Amino acid sequence: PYPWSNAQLSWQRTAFHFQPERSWMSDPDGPIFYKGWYHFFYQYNPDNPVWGNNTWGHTVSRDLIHWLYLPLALAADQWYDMQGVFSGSATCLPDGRIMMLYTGVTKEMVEMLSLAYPADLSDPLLVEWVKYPGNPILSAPPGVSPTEFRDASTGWYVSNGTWRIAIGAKYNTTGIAMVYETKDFKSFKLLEELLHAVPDTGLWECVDLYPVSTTGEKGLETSVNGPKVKHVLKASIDEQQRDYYAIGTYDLGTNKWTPDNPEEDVGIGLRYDWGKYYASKTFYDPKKQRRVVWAWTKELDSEVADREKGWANVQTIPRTVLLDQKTGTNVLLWPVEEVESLRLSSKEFSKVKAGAGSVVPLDVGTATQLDIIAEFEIDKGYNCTTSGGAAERGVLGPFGLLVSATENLSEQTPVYFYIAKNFKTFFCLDESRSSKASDVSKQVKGFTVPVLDGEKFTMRLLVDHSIVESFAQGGRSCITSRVYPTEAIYGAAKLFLFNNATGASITASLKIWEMNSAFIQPFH
Ligand SMILES: *[C@@H]1O[C@H](CO)[C@@H](O[C@@H]2O[C@H](CO)[C@@H](O[C@@H]3O[C@H](CO)[C@@H](O)[C@H](O)[C@@H]3O)[C@H](O)[C@H]2NC(C)=O)[C@H](O[C@@H]2O[C@@H](C)[C@@H](O)[C@@H](O)[C@@H]2O)[C@H]1NC(C)=O
Ligand SMILES: *[C@@H]1O[C@H](CO)[C@@H](O[C@@H]2O[C@H](CO)[C@@H](O[C@@H]3O[C@H](CO)[C@@H](O)[C@H](O)[C@@H]3O)[C@H](O)[C@H]2NC(C)=O)[C@H](O)[C@H]1NC(C)=O
Ligand SMILES: *[C@@H]1O[C@H](CO)[C@@H](O[C@@H]2O[C@H](CO)[C@@H](O)[C@H](O)[C@H]2NC(C)=O)[C@H](O[C@@H]2O[C@@H](C)[C@@H](O)[C@@H](O)[C@@H]2O)[C@H]1NC(C)=O
Ligand SMILES: *[C@@H]1O[C@H](CO)[C@@H](O)[C@H](O[C@@H]2O[C@@H](C)[C@@H](O)[C@@H](O)[C@@H]2O)[C@H]1NC(C)=O
Repeated sequence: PYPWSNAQLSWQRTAFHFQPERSWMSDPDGPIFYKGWYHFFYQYNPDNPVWGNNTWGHTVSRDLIHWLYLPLALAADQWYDMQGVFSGSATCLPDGRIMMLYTGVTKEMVEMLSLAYPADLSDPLLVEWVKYPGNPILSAPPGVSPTEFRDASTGWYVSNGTWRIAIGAKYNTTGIAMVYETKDFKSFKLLEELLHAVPDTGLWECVDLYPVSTTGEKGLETSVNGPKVKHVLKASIDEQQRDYYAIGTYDLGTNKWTPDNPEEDVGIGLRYDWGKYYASKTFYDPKKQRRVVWAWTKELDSEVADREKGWANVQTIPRTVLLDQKTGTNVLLWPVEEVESLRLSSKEFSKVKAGAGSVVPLDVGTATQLDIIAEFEIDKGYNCTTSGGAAERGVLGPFGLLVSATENLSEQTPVYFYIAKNFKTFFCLDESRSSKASDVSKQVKGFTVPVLDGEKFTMRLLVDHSIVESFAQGGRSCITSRVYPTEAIYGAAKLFLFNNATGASITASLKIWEMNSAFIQPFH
């Protein structure tokens, strides 16, 4: 174990990502927009920076960036939720009501669905929450374990007052999504037809089903269906602690979701993010007509270090979700536009040359709170995970940026493109030399990314102390990770352009913004 100093640990706290004042935070819960405020709830341990004693924290903002702490929303305080309050989804009804479904756990570890709602709908801040006196409302059916019956989705409307929700589970090694019908969100009936199932995935947690447009650049309200509408089906794959999605079609008549590509079905195809990114939940934003995705990123250091610093885990910056209309076969994820309100000043680097085996310093001053947009051109089998990262030199890769780096590269975090031979483009993030400390993650993360005719290779990086978020080709591929440098901290952190290819030189242009604090604080 590394002997972390107070100064090394203090630096790890983020400037502009959501995290509570102290302690453990994890899964997103019941995100909504209501009466001028974006609302976010989250799993929270009041006692220690480890998983447990599960309650719901609550925060609000005008803009998805400038968060304000509110009082705890739900506590573990009844027999049916004494071992924790978990994974909630809100359904907002036409009459103005907000119905919050959650999973409560008993002393025996038995999981059951329960209902909560606001004490006062006239309160824009929704400070106080009440539990339905008829709780608990739903226990596991005969085919599903009562200790693994969790995570109701946001509802979608059918007809004649009937709504549907999804609950993920498994049968043996096959992941499944069950559907229940309700008219009041107090009593539920299980449908005979599953929404969908995929063999050899294991348990599906946190199932999400939502419409996306094939024509516009707006998100769609959750109950929208029709001819120019496709549906994303998403599941958190428990055995992998990773989130997978697929694009398909949902039929209200049959209650079946069918994949456009069975080879890329839920759990065996595309991910929202190829890094550390879990329990994602979307909601519809009526203010700017967007669909927004929340997800948490666990610490990648030791539990010993977490207990010493007194906190664990952060949320990514929320992202929009749209269908990629250029390909038709993936989604695009991109940080919400309000993140740009943090941009202080910019510096531009135009047509910088990097020959084979070169490293080029980029003088930006402090390099710990940044938004970076870069484009690369090559002047006139492989797998990120099993590769040697930036050290594995090929004819047409690797090339990209070094973030969280020292002057002499004693520590560095490469984010790069690698073109392999029909050519494939890989986009990867290399943790192998991110820190001199031995008890942190040292993996290479990534995947292929589609690069279309005439397109430059493009990446955007958000750098914020111990979290880095990366985006290729406008969000066709994303990679999120955590870094814990021992030396590349405060003024000692630097930024570089690099090209470790053997048979290509590159030309790059960059624009880099220093980023302000989000000033996350208590509501007054
Ligand atoms: C690129 O290389 C990586 C590393 O080898 C591949 O990921 C690995 O895939 C294995 C399956 O081929 C996984 O094995 C499983 O291990 C767990 C226990 O850890 C078992 O419970 C389970 O039954 C499997 O045996 C392995 O976990 C996984 N390693 C990592 C670090 O993720 C990768 O394969 C691709 O990703 C994985 C996650 C699966 O989705 C595969 O279907 C998929 O091919 C390689 N990529 C490619 C394109 O081949
Ligand atoms: C560009 O590619 C070269 C060639 O692979 C990289 O240099 C190589 O860097 C690796 C990793 O630092 C060296 O491997 C060794 O790893 C062990 C740990 O297992 C360590 O104890 C050694 O001290 C050493 O670091 C390797 O020797 C070195 N190879 C050569 C020929 O110099 C280079 O780092 C890459 N550039 C960038 C910016 O990443
Ligand atoms: C999960 O795996 C179990 C073990 O293979 C399945 O039970 C087996 O089902 C066979 C018929 O498909 C039957 O010959 C075996 O005797 C039986 N084995 C045991 C130990 O029960 C199970 O299949 C479900 O449960 C059985 C009893 C039948 O009702 C099937 O129709 C069910 O599918 C597997 N579960 C699923 C959902 O596939
Ligand atoms: C949840 O709260 C309870 C009661 O307040 C605490 O006892 C738990 O603390 C942990 O468990 C006890 C028995 C002891 O081992 C202590 O060292 C632990 O911190 C607390 N649990 C968690 C996971 O924070």
